[PDB]
Amino acid sequence: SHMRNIIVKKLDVEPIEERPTEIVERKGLGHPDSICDGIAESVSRALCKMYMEKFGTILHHNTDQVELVGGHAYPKFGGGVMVSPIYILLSGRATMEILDKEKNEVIKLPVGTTAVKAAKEYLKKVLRNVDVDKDVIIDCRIGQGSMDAVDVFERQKNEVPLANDTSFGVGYAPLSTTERLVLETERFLNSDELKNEIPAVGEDIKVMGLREGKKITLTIAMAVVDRYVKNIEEYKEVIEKVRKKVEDLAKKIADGYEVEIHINTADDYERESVYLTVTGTSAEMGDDGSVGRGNRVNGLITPFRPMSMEAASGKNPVNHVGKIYNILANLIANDIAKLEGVKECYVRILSQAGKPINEPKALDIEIITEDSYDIKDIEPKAKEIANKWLDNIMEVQKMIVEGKVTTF
Amino acid sequence: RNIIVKKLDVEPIEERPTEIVERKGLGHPDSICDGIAESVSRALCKMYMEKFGTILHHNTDQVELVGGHAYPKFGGGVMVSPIYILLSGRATMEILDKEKNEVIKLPVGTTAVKAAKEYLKKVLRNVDVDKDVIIDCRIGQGSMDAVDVFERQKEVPLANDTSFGVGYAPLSTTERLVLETERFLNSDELKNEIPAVGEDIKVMGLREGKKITLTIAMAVVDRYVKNIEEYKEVIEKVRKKVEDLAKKIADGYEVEIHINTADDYERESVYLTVTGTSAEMGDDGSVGRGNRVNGLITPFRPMSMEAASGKNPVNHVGKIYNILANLIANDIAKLEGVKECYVRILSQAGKPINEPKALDIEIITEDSYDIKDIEPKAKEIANKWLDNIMEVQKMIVEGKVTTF
Ligand SMILES: COc1cc(C[S@@+](CC[C@@H](N)C(=O)O)C[C@H]2O[C@@H](n3cnc4c(N)ncnc43)[C@H](O)[C@@H]2O)c([N+](=O)[O-])cc1OC
Ligand SMILES: [Mg+2]
Ligand SMILES: [Mg+2]
Ligand SMILES: [Mg+2]
Repeated sequence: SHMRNIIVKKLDVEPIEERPTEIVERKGLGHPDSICDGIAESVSRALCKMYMEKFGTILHHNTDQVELVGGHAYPKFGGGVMVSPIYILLSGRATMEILDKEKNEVIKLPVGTTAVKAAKEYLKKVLRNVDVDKDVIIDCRIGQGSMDAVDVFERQKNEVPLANDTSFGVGYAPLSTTERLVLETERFLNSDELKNEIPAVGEDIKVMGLREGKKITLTIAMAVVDRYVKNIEEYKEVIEKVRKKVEDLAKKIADGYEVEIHINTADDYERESVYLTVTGTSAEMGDDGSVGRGNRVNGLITPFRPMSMEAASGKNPVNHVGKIYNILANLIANDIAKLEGVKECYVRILSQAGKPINEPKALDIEIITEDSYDIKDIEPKAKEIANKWLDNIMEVQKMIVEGKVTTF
Repeated sequence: RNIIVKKLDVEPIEERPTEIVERKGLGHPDSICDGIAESVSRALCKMYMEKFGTILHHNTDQVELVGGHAYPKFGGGVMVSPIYILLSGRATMEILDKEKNEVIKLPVGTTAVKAAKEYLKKVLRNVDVDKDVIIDCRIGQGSMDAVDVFERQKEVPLANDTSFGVGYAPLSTTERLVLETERFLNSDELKNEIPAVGEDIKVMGLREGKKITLTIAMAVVDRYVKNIEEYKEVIEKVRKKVEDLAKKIADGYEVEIHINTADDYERESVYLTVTGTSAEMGDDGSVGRGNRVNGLITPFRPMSMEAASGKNPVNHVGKIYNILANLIANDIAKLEGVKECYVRILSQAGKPINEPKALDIEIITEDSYDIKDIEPKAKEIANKWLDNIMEVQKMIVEGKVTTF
């Protein structure tokens, strides 16, 4: 068969849980930076579908550039005022026109309209209390490039792309208790099920987890929607209702740790200086956002784990090696961590320029073994998983386009 | 104070088999955005100080660069579509005179737009700011809640948010090579000698064992190269200079230097620019996409995702703690017995900036040294810095530290 550049090594260090400290952050769906990542990736997905429908392949584009300018608002118990809309600028580049010299024809594609529509539909989905007709302006300066039909023909072969570069991706698994608690706290508080029970909870949620030994302090920033709280008393009730939900979640998935929960810690209840919003996001006035300043593709910010600085959101899922490798590294690590005997796993991938993207210069697998396991019994299974995913790298591309994996 | 010191027993970065490090130089679009953002904050600080004797709330850590278009040509090309730059962020836009019962507007927008143009003029020798660039401004008023926290103790300020900064020391050989290569090639002395060198220089260092491969993407300014031959001569002249640098600071390593590797001499298709930045080529930028405050991008080191550039130097811990962690790590690495030091600092929103929720220190010890002998010394350093935390603000305002 085929031999790739895969390295497996035993990593003989303390695993993450046994280290004394951990810090983990997540910017939730309605956080201005996360809004920008989500729009960036939504626009790419929409363009991919546009290209697939017309040509049966995906053409060059990158929409990993989105700027969110905070609006103007005046929150008030019982329902505040949205004064000036949130301004969002879409940027990047996308293939717009195909020049066919053989036929005497030009094909033009709906790049700008597709982008603006995709952005608006994304905001509609995730921001329950934002009226996208009146509360948002979506502007577009996405570059519109041209391309020869003959190069479209080549792309329609849908062969495995060549790496154009020496690029790097890194991932790991499993998530620690603290990581899982931070991730699932945000996910739960932004789930439809919680919203329906406590509509006052906005989507701009930020969760910080500090572990000291076996004590996890969770600090939650949570935008409250002011039409659902008539006074400071009802605001407090919302905080305490959430505090209890999060307590129950901590019992469910971090049993055995001491968990301490703090919510909206900059509040001053008595002065009524609290985290009230009209729309459920501080994008309405308090804060601004842009792409690549938040969660990594695993959904977390983790200064005790290796992190890539590349912004995956909005990059071409068909040719951008960095995006594909950071996602792939995460997927491979996740499967290797499910193997019997693996306590902890790191996967690093480095491309070989001029070579197919599933023929990397190096793919390094670091494994912390459980007690009484031999790295050499695990290695064959681990290499098989890595080779499985590399064989199916085009499947990964498809998963990105269909939104089956996360970019933030 | 919540200071925590731990021994860290892992392989030191220099001894690991592989290292990858990157620096986005001054004229790279992402770095243009970081530097503009910080320029705007510095100018607003000065304006607020002039009018009120104090810095008012702002955070202009938002700048979006939309690439323009150009037509490079040997001996000098021309710009075709202007680079569009949007200044954004929060700022104190107005003051309420409760006596007159009138709103008074502050010159935020004029100050911001001028600061941005002056910064661009500083870093891009060959840009024409009247023709090649559009600078727009949509900075807006921040929420009153954040303004109150800002004012409550702006003696020792309260932390604006719950965030963390990170820093480490010392730099590895590969990190220093990458950092100093960019700094040298964008030094005034070098560009005076080789004016064909544009400021958009991206340097990536890949170490494998004792081999360091340096990949450089360097914009060449087309008014200073009359033909393809002169272009080649610039490449080889820069190459020689970097070789000499690598002999100085990477002694004992095999260093390969690769410059502008996508060049196609057969088709005369090379990295030529009119302005010295890829921003003219449709490439985009925004803030916090690039270097950390130590000037580097390092996936083999801890990083904070906070973007220091443009954040206010009074109470934004995303700026202050990233600088502070670097200062602390640097001093601890000086200690005999410390091989590597990692510092992570976490705030709690509303608490004084010199009362972090956690100030976390990890130390890889030199062989045979006891962390027990080191711990007290490390703690003292961290406490000394927390005692002197207003020096951070002062160093930042005086322009004595970098934010990227
Ligand atoms: C942590 O405290 C507070 C923290 C913040 C920080 S937000 C950004 C700071 C910056 N854009 C600024 O100009 O102030 C950044 C993020 O913090 C969250 N946030 C916004 N308002 C908040 C609030 N009232 N309380 C807690 N978190 C909030 C939200 O997720 C935002 O994206 C604010 N604030 O700027 O109005 C204001 C607070 O209030 C003192
Ligand atoms: Mg942000
Ligand atoms: Mg970039
Ligand atoms: Mg931050």
